[PDB]
Amino acid sequence: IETVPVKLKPGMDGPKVKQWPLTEEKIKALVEICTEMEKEGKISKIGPENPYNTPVFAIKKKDSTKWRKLVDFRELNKRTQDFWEVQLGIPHPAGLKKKKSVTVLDVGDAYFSVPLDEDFRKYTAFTIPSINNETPGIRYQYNVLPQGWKGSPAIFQSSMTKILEPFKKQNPDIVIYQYMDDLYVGSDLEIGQHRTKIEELRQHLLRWGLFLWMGYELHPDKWTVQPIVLPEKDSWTVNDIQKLVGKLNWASQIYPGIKVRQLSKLLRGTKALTEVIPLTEEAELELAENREILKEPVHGVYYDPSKDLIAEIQKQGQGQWTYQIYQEPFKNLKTGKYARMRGAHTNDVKQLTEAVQKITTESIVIWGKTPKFKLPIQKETWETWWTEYWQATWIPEWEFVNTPPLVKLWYQ
Ligand SMILES: Cc1cc2cc(C#N)cn2c(C)c1Nc1ncnc(Nc2ccc(C#N)cc2)n1
Repeated sequence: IETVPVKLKPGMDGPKVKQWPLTEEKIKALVEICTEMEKEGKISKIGPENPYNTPVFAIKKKDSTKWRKLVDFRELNKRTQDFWEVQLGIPHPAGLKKKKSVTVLDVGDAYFSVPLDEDFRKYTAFTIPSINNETPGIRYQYNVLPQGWKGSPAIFQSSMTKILEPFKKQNPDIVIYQYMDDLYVGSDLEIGQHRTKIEELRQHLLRWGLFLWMGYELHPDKWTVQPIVLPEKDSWTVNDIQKLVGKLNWASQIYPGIKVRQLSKLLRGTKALTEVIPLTEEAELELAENREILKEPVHGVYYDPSKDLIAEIQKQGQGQWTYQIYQEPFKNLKTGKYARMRGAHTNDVKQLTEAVQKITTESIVIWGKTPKFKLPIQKETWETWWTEYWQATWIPEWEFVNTPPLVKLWYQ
């Protein structure tokens, strides 16, 4: 019934961010949603004296036909003061990523039951644009905790704790984590038992008085991790050996003891690329030692919470993508691959967008925060099409790589 005082970072004004073009469908959806939100008092109209703006658009969650309002709060989130609660910060559960199965639940509607600090409300302003700007955009601001804002989980946390207390005390083995609008509940239980406990939890949440019927099931135990592998052949061409030496040279930036000398000795002389070259004993041994080295993990790879997670993605063709999450160059915290087909067969951007979402989810389950993506796409293409395929209630940060990486085929 009482609002907690909120302010921005020192020397920082509120966000002013242009509303990007919206399609007719999304505009109608947002009008219909915001009308009812206004009726329910969640939002209120504002006047010209509010300069601030945050972009808004519409999406659809996993397996649903219902439009959902998504506000992109990234600017406000980085401009709003770092919010440390009575918690003094929560250690991110390291058991969450070790659980057999992890279900994602949307708790977002709970935020709307808690009022927002009056003086900060002006900073949450947003616009529903009109087609061809033929009418003034409809301007709103939030009277309650907005979805997507950094302050909402921080503020609501004290409530969420005592809301989840009975369920947590009843099932102590279950690990629960909260990121933005999402509640991640992991456990080792069988899928049926898991789903029953999940239904139990959402029913318990609805009894606590808070679309929560959805769920998203991961399996961190079955997650993809990639060692560096070398080919095994009975016959090597000059080309094969050249590619091998290239890969080993690249892998020597990671693993110290990699030696290409005896293998490069075979490349001496100018021969046809397709000519078969028999391996000398020294070369074979060198290769063996190299494999041995490649089986061990990387030296001195640690996660530092003070730094940024960086995710790189490569398009390998045939609907296949490779990715690496890392902090420092050639120190890989995680690597993986996606062959996924969901409605994505002919569309590169749909694939890349789903990939970005999955990687972000993984990164949230593991380190409790989102990576900065380097996307193998032109800025204009991505900026144009990514919102069409976005199903997630959060958004990460991204940049663009316009020069083809040589390391592409070395990860495939
Ligand atoms: C009604 C309207 C009038 C108007 C006058 C001026 C000026 N100067 C700019 N205007 C805009 C943007 C309008 N808004 C609006 N909304 C939807 N359809 C239209 N069509 C339309 C408008 C004018 C003319 C003529 N002559 C012909 C067709 N206009």
